[PDB]
Amino acid sequence: QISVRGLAGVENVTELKKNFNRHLHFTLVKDRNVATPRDYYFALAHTVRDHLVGRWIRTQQHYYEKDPKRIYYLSLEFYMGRTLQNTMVNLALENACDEATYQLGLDMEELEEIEEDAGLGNGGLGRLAACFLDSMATLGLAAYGYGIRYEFGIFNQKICGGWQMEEADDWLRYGNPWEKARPEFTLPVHFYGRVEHTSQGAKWVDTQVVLAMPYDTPVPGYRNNVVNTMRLWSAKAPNDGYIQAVLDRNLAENISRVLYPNDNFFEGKELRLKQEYFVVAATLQDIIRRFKSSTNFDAFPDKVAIQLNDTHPSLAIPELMRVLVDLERLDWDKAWEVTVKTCAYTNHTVLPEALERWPVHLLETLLPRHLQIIYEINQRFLNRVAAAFPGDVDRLRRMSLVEEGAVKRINMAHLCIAGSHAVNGVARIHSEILKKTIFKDFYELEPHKFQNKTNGITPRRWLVLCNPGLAEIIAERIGEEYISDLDQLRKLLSYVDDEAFIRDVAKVKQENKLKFAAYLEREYKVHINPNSLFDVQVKRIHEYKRQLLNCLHVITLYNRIKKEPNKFVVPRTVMIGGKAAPGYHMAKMIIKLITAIGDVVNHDPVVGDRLRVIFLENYRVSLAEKVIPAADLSEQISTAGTEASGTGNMKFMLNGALTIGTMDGANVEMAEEAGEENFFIFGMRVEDVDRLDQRGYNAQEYYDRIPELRQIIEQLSSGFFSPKQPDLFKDIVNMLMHHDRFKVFADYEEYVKCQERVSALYKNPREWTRMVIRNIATSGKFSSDRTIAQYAREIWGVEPSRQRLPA
Amino acid sequence: QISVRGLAGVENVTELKKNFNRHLHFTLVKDRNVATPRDYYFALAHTVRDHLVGRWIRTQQHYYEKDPKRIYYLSLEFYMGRTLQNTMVNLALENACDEATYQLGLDMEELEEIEEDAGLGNGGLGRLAACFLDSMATLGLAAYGYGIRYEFGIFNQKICGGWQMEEADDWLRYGNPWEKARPEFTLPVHFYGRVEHTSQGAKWVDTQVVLAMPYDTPVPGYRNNVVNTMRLWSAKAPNDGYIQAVLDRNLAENISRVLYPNDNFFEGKELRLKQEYFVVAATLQDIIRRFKSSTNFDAFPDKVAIQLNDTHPSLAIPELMRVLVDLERLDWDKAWEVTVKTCAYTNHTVLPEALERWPVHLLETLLPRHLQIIYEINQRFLNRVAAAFPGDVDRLRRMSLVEEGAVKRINMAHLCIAGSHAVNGVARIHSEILKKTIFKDFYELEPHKFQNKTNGITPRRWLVLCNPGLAEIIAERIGEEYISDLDQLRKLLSYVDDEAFIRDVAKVKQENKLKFAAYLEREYKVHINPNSLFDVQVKRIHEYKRQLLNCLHVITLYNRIKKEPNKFVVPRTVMIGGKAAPGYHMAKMIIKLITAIGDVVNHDPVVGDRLRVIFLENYRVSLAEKVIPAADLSEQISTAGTEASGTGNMKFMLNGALTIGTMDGANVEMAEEAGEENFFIFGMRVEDVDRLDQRGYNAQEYYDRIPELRQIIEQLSSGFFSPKQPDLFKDIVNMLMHHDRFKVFADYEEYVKCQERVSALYKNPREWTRMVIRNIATSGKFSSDRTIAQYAREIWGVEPSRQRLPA
Ligand SMILES: O=c1[nH]c(=O)n([C@@H]2O[C@H](CO)[C@@H](O)[C@H](O)[C@H]2O)cc1F
Ligand SMILES: O=c1[nH]c(=O)n([C@@H]2O[C@H](CO)[C@@H](O)[C@H](O)[C@H]2O)cc1F
Repeated sequence: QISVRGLAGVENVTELKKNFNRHLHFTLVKDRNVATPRDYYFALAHTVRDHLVGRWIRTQQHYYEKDPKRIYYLSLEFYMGRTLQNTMVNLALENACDEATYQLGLDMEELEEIEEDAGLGNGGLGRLAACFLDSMATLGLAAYGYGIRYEFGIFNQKICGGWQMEEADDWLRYGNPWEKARPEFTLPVHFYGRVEHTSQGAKWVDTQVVLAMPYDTPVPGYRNNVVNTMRLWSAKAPNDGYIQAVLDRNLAENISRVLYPNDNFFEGKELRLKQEYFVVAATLQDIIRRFKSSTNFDAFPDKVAIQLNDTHPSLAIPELMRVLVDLERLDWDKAWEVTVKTCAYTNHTVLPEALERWPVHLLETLLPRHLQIIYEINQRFLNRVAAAFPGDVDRLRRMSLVEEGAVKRINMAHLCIAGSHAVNGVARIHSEILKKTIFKDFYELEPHKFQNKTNGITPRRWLVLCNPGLAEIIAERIGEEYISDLDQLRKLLSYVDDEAFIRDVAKVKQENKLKFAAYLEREYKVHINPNSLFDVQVKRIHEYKRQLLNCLHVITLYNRIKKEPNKFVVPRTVMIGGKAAPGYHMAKMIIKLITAIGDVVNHDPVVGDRLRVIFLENYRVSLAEKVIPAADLSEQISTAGTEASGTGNMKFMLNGALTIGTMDGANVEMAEEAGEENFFIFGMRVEDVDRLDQRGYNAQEYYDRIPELRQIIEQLSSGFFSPKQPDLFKDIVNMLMHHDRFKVFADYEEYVKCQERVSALYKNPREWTRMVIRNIATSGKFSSDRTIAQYAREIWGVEPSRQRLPA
Repeated sequence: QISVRGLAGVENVTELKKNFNRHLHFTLVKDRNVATPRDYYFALAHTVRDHLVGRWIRTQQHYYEKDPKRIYYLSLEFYMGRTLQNTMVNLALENACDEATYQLGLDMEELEEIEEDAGLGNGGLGRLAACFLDSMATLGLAAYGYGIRYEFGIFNQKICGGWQMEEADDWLRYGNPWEKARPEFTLPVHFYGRVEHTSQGAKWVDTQVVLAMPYDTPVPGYRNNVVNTMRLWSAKAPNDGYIQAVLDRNLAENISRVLYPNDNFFEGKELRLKQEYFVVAATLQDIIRRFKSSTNFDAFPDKVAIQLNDTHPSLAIPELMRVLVDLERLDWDKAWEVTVKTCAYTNHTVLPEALERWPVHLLETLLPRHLQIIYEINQRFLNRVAAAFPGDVDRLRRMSLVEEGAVKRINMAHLCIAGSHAVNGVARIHSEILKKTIFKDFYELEPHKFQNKTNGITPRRWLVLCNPGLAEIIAERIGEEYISDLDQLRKLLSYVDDEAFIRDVAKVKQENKLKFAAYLEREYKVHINPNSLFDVQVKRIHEYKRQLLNCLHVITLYNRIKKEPNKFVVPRTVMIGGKAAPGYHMAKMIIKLITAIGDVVNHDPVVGDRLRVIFLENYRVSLAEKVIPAADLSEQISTAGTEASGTGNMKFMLNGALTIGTMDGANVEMAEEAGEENFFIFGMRVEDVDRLDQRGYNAQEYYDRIPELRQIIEQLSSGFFSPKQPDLFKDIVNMLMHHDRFKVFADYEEYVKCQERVSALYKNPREWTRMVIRNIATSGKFSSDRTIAQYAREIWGVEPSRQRLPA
């Protein structure tokens, strides 16, 4: 049907069909008369998977022969989403499978909706890991994703009377056709025990053994016949009341049972620390094993790169020391040189509550050898500080990996900087903040370690896959090469005055909005006007992200309609979606406020279809693939300095939404690429927030001087949005008034005014669309292909390659 | 190579080979250079499984069309063993696969050794279920095995310093290629709650829900293209600290985690009762569902047969009442008629400690509605007794399903008799004992319910599969038809004086003994003379089975050698094997005694290679397939009246071992078939045991009057077999002397003397072999094909059929 979805060869369609029937019969053990759509999805999934394995086997053997440097991406999160369409896209099978299934009398699109998301992550950090693997494979890097195969991913979100309800995400109920269990590569991981000192060194003894069993998932590059591997570890009990002893095996296997659902919040639970060690211990053994199959650890760093996705796998550092010193008997200094040269650290946040700070009493019990190694790392590190800044005792307490207090803690960030040759932030403003604020001391000591690597998203999933209409019209004008070289979108800049392109861009947007409006009605009985502006904020619910600021605007528009009902307003559908961490009380209250606003606004007859507020339930990767292409306005309104980068922002820029946002994270670079005129910037810059903090933030001041704001607060307090529970929202008002760490009132005025400028441009479809084109055309920098090329050249020391392997 | 293993067609071998390579590549994702033997086994297993599915699908559809009466075999145990060779045998693929793998440069036999046993049973009762499914399929019955898919089967037995050690049997570590998960047929099972009474009837409410997910395993008939189904249920938590709530899902799923390892011993644990209800509830829903796809329950019994394998699924009876009365709203009497006409009960033991007697307080909490139904069943039943035997109040307490006492108990056997149209024992002597002793009352009330169905074993696994040499030489003389009509072995009786047959029978036995001797050395470093008589006792360790009697004989031979070293004795290798239930202290002591005897006897230089005592570790189905064909002497020495049938006994008769045994269980019928002259019978009959009990059993009497016995006891007490722990065996001696329920001393004299008659016949190879031939020739009755034909015609009301379905 459409050009970018590849060829439907006569030979190929016939082959796809007969293999589909072979799998329905032999793999699923069904005939055409009893098969349900789920059987059909599985038969297709098994058919497409057959096209991978040849390439998978060839790619792994090719690395064995050429022995290139290997990249190891360690992450507790891999937010993968669905695999089927992504695989078809990267293999050029999409039209072929469309044809093949059509001739069998099936709809491939309704088959794709049966696949469960692999929701093995929380949000941005997890999804960055997924975009990264795709880009690494597309760039021919000999790269491995390593993580935990969680039995339960992020919870499924239900809304009940406006409140979030959590359900276990049982994503493996029906099997996962994409993975291959490799029980033959199972490895022991140790916990507890004690340290013995002998003549020939320290010995870690009397340990509890948990087995790590690997599952391999293929990761295909874009049309280059490279298939890399994501290896995920599962916890298994070793084989040594009888009944009770058998039942208690589930204690050891609980390690890989469930993903922790905090995003941007640290929780010091033991099961979490076990998870962190488990992935690090099993992975390092695998890494070392692979290195020995090609005595001499001097070359280790020329053969191995280990990237740490936040501090979650920070134990990689003392684990590598442990193996090198205790088991391989290298001296301390030589082992330490290998370690630093091997490891690199990526920071994703500056929020203090998000940083991992592990109680010494936990590490002592669980990992007594690792604590000793850490104390020694600390002593030697602090001796370098003392030597470089003599007499500066304050520096020494600030820089210590050990934080003193009523409970002693290890600062895992400090550990990562000390044991890594490179530390990077994820956007230029965020990397600057690291050097000026929380890592200033470390930067002054080792300025060469600090780098920027601005985040990116994959144009395969985030354009070609979710938005075939837009990719198609682009390909008509400029060709197909941009899919793996997103800088070429800049050519689109010569079509900004082209009348036919303007209509085509606007046509695709209208189509996406129609389709999504129909999805809202069918799957959720929700009833929206597709001619309204689609105002969307989707991301995890967190105070720093300021869904509340969005809420206040929404209430302002409603109060403006009620004051002057017969006046023209540009109609909006305001959509807010995201999950709250189960124990984050405020976050849960925010969700309830949003639905409470919808209860009132959506059933007011005076409003009409001019204002709708929808809470988008169970936001996840596969929902983002649907709502992003449908969006007109992208909301990125975090208090300046708090959002390290953002990646949703890039997804929307790429898909023809305009951005309203603060000068925060990657927003700064997007606006710089598109031109500030083509972006709706508002609010405090980082410098302004700083000024407000020195002086003191008094929210009362904004309440006294802004009648429209006062009215909103009065409505919240008086029970206007909760008639049965008049005092339901007193926590929010109290917080907004007395301890708002994120200064929601300070940006309110400039936000509302900036929002009027958006409504104004939207009244002029032609000028709206030309601004869209200028965004899309300059979104090229935000390809994860660019990001990974920079990691490769500036951190890992490997050259990317766009060359095809043969089939 | 050999005729009974089928054709190796040129077309077939070429096809098997290319499918093997397809699975190695696409299913296992390996190339010929990295594959291990386990990969090779899996590729073969996936290839052979492809030949089943066509037939599997056709068989299930054929039943849908013809709508025959369905047989439902309910069992908590299915002792399956390995599936690969059995599948090849039943499909005639064995030579073809042998050729195909050979040409690929593989040894099929070493590939077969990689398959784990499905050890989903304890011993005899579990294995009878497995033989039954094979026979049902071979006889074209529309039959379903229903049970629990245990995550851990019977424990793996390790011997450490002579003591049993238990290891979790993790049989699914590497996957099970034979099963097909059917998550689409998942069903809710209820526990706890309470009973509400309304106007329209009783309602069971506030229940905990556990989900039952089915796994289908194919069961192929012998060369008839029938493939039936064994459906096994797995426990799953429903989807509704967050972390802790997710972790606690393992509480509900524990139901199907582990098989209880007691054989012939009841343990009243709650997890066991949950297991029993779970299989019964999920199965009955499936049964009822299937019946509705073809309102009117009058025809239910013409469409459904439910067989209860012991009392383990006795809850089938009140569950069926519950559904029929509470959910389908039929009146009590009509529902009860349907129930009785549907259900039938098989008893497997008369040992009082083995009978299930469930505390009312457990049933009350766990299954409060079922208890009410049981009380009502009891009341109405006792009214029929009272009416038939007026004034007999004693009968009424004896017959009650409710046993009075300090703790009230439900007698599950009494329930099964009341709710069943047929009750059967498993050998003629056992069925007679039921009518005269423990079920006398019930027999007097309803004499027509009581039947015999003498057990059998499948000649496919138990001859063709494990003993291809013997099957081959039989097929040479009499053809192949006997494999599915074992009565034809009677033709062999005209070869008893044939010189060539005599040499061939003896040749096969020598070959089996050589092979097994080499297995003992390779896998266990054990060092035996293959020219010695192979004296084997293999079965679970239980006092009633009298491994101890065997022990005393062994010690007697040793003391006879030491007394007169230079005298000729027929050399023996005495092999004893079996598992002990983990909490059965005595049973564990017996294992230690056996190895203690081996420690002394095996390293005495005066003994030479004249007497060896070996403990066969980890006895299980796949070990029985090896040792049975190698046996000369089969030991079946249970105290008369205690072994209901036995089935090992039949395995040995079939494979050319002679039997030494008591007139117990099926021993009586075997000796009757072969002629008493061709059997080594000894010891008390049932009548003699009875006489001894009336008088009182005083073991002291045998100790005073038999010097050889006194010497053994003195040796046991003085520490002759335990020099470091002189008093190690005082529990055994104490038991033997003061409270031996099984009268080991009473049979000792006649046992020893009968054992001398065996040594005598063994000195004359020609006459030994002719007696073997007379056993093999009359072992036909003991085919499970005969057994099932009798169940079908006399209990289920269906006609067996030997006719082939088409391929
Ligand atoms: O716990 C975290 N979870 C999370 O998703 N991140 C995000 O990581 C993303 C990837 O770098 C950033 O774009 C984003 O600004 C940042 O909040 C940062 C964390 F620290
Ligand atoms: O718990 C039991 N386990 C067991 O294996 N059985 C056996 O069941 C076999 C099958 O009927 C009989 O041959 C045998 O005599 C009998 O002991 C009987 C029981 F009651």
